[PDB]
Amino acid sequence: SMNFYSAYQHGFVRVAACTHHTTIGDPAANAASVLDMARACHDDGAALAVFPELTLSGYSIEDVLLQDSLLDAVEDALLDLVTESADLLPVLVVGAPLRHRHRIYNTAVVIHRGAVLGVVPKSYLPTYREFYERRQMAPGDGERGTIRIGGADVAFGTDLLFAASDLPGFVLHVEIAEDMFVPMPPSAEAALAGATVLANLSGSPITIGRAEDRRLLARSASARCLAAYVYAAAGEGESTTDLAWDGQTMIWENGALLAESERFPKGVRRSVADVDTELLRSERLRMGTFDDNRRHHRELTESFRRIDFALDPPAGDIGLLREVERFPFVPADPQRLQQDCYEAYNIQVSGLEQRLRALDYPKVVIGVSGGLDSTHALIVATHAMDREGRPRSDILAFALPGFKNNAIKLARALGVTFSEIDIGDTARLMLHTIGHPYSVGEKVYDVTFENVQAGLRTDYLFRIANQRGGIVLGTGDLSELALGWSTYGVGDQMSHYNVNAGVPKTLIQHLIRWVISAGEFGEKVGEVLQSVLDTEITSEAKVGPFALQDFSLFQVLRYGFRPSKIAFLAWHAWNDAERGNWPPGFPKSERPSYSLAEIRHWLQIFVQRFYSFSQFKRSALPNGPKVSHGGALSPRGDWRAPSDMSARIWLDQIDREVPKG
Amino acid sequence: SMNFYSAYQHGFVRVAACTHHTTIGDPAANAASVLDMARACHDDGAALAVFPELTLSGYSIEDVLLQDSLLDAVEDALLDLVTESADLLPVLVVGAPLRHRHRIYNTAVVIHRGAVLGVVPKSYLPTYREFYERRQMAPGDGERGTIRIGGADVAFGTDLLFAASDLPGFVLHVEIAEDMFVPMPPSAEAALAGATVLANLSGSPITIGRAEDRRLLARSASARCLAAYVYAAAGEGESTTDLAWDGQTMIWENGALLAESERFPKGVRRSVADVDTELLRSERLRMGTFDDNRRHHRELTESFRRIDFALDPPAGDIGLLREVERFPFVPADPQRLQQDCYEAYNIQVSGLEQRLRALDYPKVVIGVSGGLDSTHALIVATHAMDREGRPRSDILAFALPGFKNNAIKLARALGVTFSEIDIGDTARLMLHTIGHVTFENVQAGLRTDYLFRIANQRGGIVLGTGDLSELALGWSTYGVGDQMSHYNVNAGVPKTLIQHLIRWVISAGEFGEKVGEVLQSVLDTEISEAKVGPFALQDFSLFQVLRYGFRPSKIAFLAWHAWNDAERGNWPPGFPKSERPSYSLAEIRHWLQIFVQRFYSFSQFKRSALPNGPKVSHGGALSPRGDWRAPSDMSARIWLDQIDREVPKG
Amino acid sequence: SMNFYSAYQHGFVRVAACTHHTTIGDPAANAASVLDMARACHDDGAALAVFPELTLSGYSIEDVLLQDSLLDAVEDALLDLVTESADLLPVLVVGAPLRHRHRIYNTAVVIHRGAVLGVVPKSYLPTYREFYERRQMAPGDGERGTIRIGGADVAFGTDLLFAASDLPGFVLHVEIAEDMFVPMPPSAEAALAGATVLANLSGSPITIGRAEDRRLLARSASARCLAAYVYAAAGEGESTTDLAWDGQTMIWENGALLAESERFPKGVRRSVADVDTELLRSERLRMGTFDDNRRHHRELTESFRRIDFALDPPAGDIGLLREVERFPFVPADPQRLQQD
Ligand SMILES: Nc1ncnc2c1ncn2[C@@H]1O[C@H](COP(=O)(O)OP(=O)(O)OC[C@H]2O[C@@H]([n+]3cccc(C(=O)O)c3)[C@H](O)[C@@H]2O)[C@@H](O)[C@H]1O
Ligand SMILES: Nc1ncnc2c1ncn2[C@@H]1O[C@H](COP(=O)(O)OP(=O)(O)OC[C@H]2O[C@@H]([n+]3cccc(C(=O)O)c3)[C@H](O)[C@@H]2O)[C@@H](O)[C@H]1O
Ligand SMILES: Nc1ncnc2c1ncn2[C@@H]1O[C@H](COP(=O)(O)CP(=O)(O)OP(=O)(O)O)[C@@H](O)[C@H]1O
Ligand SMILES: Nc1ncnc2c1ncn2[C@@H]1O[C@H](COP(=O)(O)CP(=O)(O)OP(=O)(O)O)[C@@H](O)[C@H]1O
Repeated sequence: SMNFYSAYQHGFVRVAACTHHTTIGDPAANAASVLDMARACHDDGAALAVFPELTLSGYSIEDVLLQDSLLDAVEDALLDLVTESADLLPVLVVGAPLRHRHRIYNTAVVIHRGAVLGVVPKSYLPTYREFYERRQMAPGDGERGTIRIGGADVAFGTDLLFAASDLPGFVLHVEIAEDMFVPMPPSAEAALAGATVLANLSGSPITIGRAEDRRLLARSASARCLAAYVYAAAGEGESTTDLAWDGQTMIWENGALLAESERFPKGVRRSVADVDTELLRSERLRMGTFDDNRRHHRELTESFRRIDFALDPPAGDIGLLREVERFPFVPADPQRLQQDCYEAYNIQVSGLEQRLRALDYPKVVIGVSGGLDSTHALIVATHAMDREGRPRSDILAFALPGFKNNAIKLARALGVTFSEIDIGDTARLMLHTIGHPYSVGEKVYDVTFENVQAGLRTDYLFRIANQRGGIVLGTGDLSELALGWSTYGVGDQMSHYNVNAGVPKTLIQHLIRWVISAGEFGEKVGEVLQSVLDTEITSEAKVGPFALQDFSLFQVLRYGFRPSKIAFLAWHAWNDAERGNWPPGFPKSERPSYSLAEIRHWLQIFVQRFYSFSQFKRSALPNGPKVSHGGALSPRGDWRAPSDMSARIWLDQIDREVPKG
Repeated sequence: SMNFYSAYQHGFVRVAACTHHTTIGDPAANAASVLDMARACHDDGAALAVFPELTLSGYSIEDVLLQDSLLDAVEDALLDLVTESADLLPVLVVGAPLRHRHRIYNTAVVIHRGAVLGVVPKSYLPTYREFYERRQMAPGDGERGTIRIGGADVAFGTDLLFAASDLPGFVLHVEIAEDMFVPMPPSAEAALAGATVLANLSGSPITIGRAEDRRLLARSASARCLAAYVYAAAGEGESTTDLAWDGQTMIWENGALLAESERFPKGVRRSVADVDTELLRSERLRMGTFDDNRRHHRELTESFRRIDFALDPPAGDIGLLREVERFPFVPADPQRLQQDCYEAYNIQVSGLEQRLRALDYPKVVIGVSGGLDSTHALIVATHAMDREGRPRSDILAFALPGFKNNAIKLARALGVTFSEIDIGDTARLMLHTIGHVTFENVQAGLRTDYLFRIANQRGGIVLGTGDLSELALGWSTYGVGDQMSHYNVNAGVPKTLIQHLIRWVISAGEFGEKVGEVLQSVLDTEISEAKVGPFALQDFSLFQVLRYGFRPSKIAFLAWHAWNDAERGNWPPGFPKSERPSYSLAEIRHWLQIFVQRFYSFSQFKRSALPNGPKVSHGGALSPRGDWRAPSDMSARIWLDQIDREVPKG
Repeated sequence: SMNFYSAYQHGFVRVAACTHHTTIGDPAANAASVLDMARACHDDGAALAVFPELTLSGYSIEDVLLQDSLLDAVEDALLDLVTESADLLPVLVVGAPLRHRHRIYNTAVVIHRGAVLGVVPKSYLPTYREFYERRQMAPGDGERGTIRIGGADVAFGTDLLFAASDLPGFVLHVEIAEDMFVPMPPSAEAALAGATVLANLSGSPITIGRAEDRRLLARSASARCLAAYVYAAAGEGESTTDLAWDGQTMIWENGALLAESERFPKGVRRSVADVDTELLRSERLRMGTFDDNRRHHRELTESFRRIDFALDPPAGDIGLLREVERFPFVPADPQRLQQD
């Protein structure tokens, strides 16, 4: 049914910030540069194209703004653009000095498919330092009503919203340069009122440090207002009588930079990006204090006039102009990954420090198997003990062989108290007592077989902890919590405190890597740790590759995206190993590509297990700290959900919407 | 420091609804009856005394209301009352027809220590059926400003609140009769504005079914408005030209009847009760939607004028005019207890029914020891399975001897699948392997270990059996132990109620005579508290904390008044007189120290990782996903210190 | 005439963001950690000392916030602080859950020289993801009037300004955590109204990426509002039942970071910096569109209640807690100089 490969059908909207070639005092020329750029935008299937402040006249022409011949030329040019726009897909937002009542206003003219939808005047006009705007032009704040343009009356003022009737995630608001720099910018009221994509036309003569100012204010705006912020500044061609221009364009989404263009270009430049309207939708649905703010400023926010237009965007495959990282929990950029690891580790450590202080420094009891999770937790434990001036011998590490050598090597190198307890006999006794086929020689490696052993490990650890005055450290990770890959209750799901509960599996390996690199525990410890990595990396058979499951988990836990949307995203991230970026630590022989067919398959498994099967294991969860901004799975925190629900609707959405391959 | 035995110092406020002797047309007489009744109220240490509609004139005198000599006499009487009040403790709320601007209003005059604090006019004046009030008197809704009374200007209107400066829990609002009968009564606005005690002066000629109307409206008002509602109607002495009068008085608190007086009495009557202002405070602190409602009507609610007075109540022991039941979770009244039991049981059962349906009808695995909790759970399980048309043999009951016979008897009688597994050897093996209290724990844990493994093996879920009182006190073996399970039908039922639920199941007689006999034996046989105190006291403290969050000294005061004397108050059914203990302050204090330490500090972590199961009691349950969100790593120092400082040692 | 070497006489005001040692559920303890830190601030000649969200109770105690004994203890502790403050120089801004009308509000109590100047309730209470604030506490937005505290009626609400009568460059406004995260934060109205130093008490359980969020919003706030922004988050001692805490403190001025403290410290930490009130004064005098914005929201901005206090700061040499670069046109940092 749905065209699976169409960005528009998954709730993206393609936006462009353009910097044209200014020809000061020559509107026909500026209009020509605009028309050519708008045609490119059309070709790219964009829905929106934002130009620089006072586009049609040039921002820097000062008193030439007041010349009748200039103002008349601007009108002529604007009407031709409007006429050409009948054949263009995107809504064009073009700057122009325009006559209304007594004066000329610094306006942005919102143009679409042959009509002017609205005209929006700058609200705050800088008249200080290099800025003289109040000399030529009038403030817009507080103007309402209509304005006459090519024999039509069209909405005029600071209170406008342009809403796409066939694309509700897309609601446009426009402001101009200085507007975003004052304590209470028009766009903040607009977002509370329903605007999701905020436009800014800017002239912005460039100086040292100013591009940082622009980024600080556009970025913070996108974040605080849970919105896209689309920004375009003037460039080559503006007068250099007292100023220079850099042509900067940028597109922001909720704090993140989607795109930006070359500063000081030779020639016109565009930023083109696919904004995820569902991402904005999801952020807002969850952050009730955003709506609370709206209600507080109800009078302000209900006064907006909503102007409708029908975008009717391209239905087909037009790619996805957006960076989709393979590991939502593991940034590919090394500066950022280093930071994330630093914070994850310190979260884990100090979380445990406080549990320890509160229990007047119990011993720490932990099962160590030489695998990734328990290795990392033993490290966390040791650091906590160190920072609290506790002897490392109060950490009681246990190997619990059933029916590798890294575990004792690590424990000996850290200098914790090591000990082995073979649970085989306890296991045989229990298997025979409940009458299981293995006790009678049959090779039935059941779920009860695997479970009796798993259970007996936790049983032992808990009893030792009662006996020796300790608490049992859990080692289960978030990806395990997500998928119900735990032995519930009497088993590895259960513990006194779980330092790993909020760390997804894809991040664990990078936390260990990080501890080695800090080099804090010395060379001997680093070598064992390194061996753990090398050994353990090279279950996954039943629940899928954790890379794919960690990807779906982030989408669901943070945004609640529907399955078809998660598949579209994962595919764009994973299907081609040569595209996008890998974090550090992925030798090229461990850089897999997944097909739609696979991504689909693992996702069916994921929704069934996450939404339905596994919640009961999460429901009775031991304490432990949240780590990732994506969320954690504590039924006391980020995820409150029924333990007895079917996942039918998610599975059915996959049947209907995701192609088989 | 605190006088522990003083109701006032524990945040009670003593209120009185009075019905005097009406002498129609004779204000001096009415004032005399009022002054005598006000003096009783004073002697009783009351803070408030509410009289009937139009007290000083008589409500029923019709056009006699418009006679100058009558209105003049009313004023003379009112002024003497005010003068006498200089020596009286309670705020007096006295009815009177009063001249203002063009007309007479139907007013209540709020009088205190020599001064008139305010004058409040009836808002809605019935003029239909037996009622002709708009013929003589003016509506007060919308009137503001002041009124001149004995040469002083005093607040006048529907927007008044009288707040005790030295007793913030006590904020009075007054309305009159009909006022509480309209879709949007003045008292509802007042409560949103801060009023905690709502007064109603009423004339209210009596007819068949009218007392029920008054109860329905006063009671629902007190509940919706999280308030005391204090009500007084006219009695003997009003004219019987076309009507009769019953003199009813009543005092309500958040839906509950605190007190009421004899209908159709010969002579004057009072209702006197201690309202718990902390209770109201607690209810409102918790129900945010109450404040939300206030904010939505902000204009309405901020317009109130708050008038201050200093009550300066008695500091000493004046007893407690309030019924404090011994078992907050177990009503002493048999009708009500039967109802609670019926509800609790059906909650447990249908909670488990849904788990089973969702898991496509797994077997139910349960450890049965022949004690109260597991017995009851097995019963619940059987019913659930019955209602879902599941064979009882899918219930796998297990005796798990360590290092009684009721258990197998019960299981055989119900016809579930019974089985014994001796865990002693598995225990010995484990104790030896770790090189061995932890003794009691190894066994407790191995039971749960086995149950879980059997459930994996035989396709079942393990039923928990831990009760709420065990959850409250941390009397569980955590994680690998009896705290852990796949679904816990008992988690929300406190121990004091368990025995009554069983008693109930016998009395319904639903499972037959043979089963009833075993169940009965479980009761007789089984009826820990060694280390954590009598569950009766701990269930008392639990309800106080979990519902109202009362401070320890306040919990001790309440528990003492309920428990210290076995002959006072009422016992629920099923307490033979040899099992009817009295506790001293010293004991109640002792167990409470244990309680706060264990509840606030030690035990939360066990509650934090709690299996699913249904909330049962209005008092609350202890799910960290529901009624109780709290830190697992907190000290209880401040509660223990509050006991040191405020509760006497004996 | 002027003491040339006195930071105060050249229009600086010394501010502190403090992270104390939380003892959940123990107000006397929290008060003790506060008093000790406030005394340090006094010794340092600070005019202002901002503590973490819900200081006196601990931010993370959830339903324990609703327990009578806890609320009573908070009151007792608050009054002792107020009494001790008679001998302290700086205005103290201390967090506390406080009873008013029907509920408890998440408040910051502005305390100075023996008196409470005002009580300020959080406006927006997060009830999503890890946040459950609306379960225990009431929203402050729109509350006005007074509140009774130790037998005095003091201003209550979101519309307060505390102005130093002898130091006009210093006009304080207080908000709380989430307040600065919404599209139209209380502090932006406050700055238009005349606030120059914006305080934020925060609990802010820490996660990956959150310190960046805090910096983005505090920094942009300081810049757009031409103001100092003084920020303090909870640290060691808050419950780690589901969350960790990092104790971050920071002081911002018009986009620039004046000071910040160690993240995840062992022990209490302070950020102490000299804010240049003349710098803020000058920025505002020149940027007329700031005042234009105020005029546009005239109704909003004139409704603020201005509460006066006399700081009477130290007249002598107390150094200058501020980085003053030798070459205003040539940044000393190489990354930044390369960019310039
Ligand atoms: N909704 C619900 N509410 C309450 N109880 C529910 C339930 N659904 C199933 N149950 C019950 O819970 C039990 C099923 O859960 P459980 O027995 O824990 O486990 P289950 O999912 O049946 O099997 C556990 C599997 O997880 C894997 N595992 C185990 C241990 C460690 C790791 C690791 O690498 O970290 C992986 C291992 O392959 C094993 O086969 C059954 O007794 C079932 O009747
Ligand atoms: N705040 C905290 N956060 C995380 N972990 C904490 C902790 N405090 C203790 N711990 C740890 O938890 C363990 C202590 O808890 P737990 O293992 O439950 O043991 P605990 O409560 O000390 O022992 C249970 C008591 O209850 C009795 N019991 C046992 C079995 C059934 C029943 C019954 O009638 O229902 C009664 C038994 O005789 C024993 O005296 C220790 O290992 C301790 O170090
Ligand atoms: N042989 C063994 N010795 C000690 N502890 C063991 C153990 N096998 C399992 N455990 C405990 O049970 C937990 C889960 O066991 P497994 O499912 O086998 C994961 P793993 O493959 O051991 O590596 P991991 O530590 O990266 O999870 C471990 O983290 C460990 O604490
Ligand atoms: N000997 C035994 N055989 C089978 N199950 C047992 C058992 N002892 C304890 N259990 C199970 O473990 C739970 C907790 O143990 P206890 O509280 O010590 C039992 P109790 O108080 O004797 O009976 P009760 O649980 O019915 O009140 C019981 O509810 C029961 O389900």
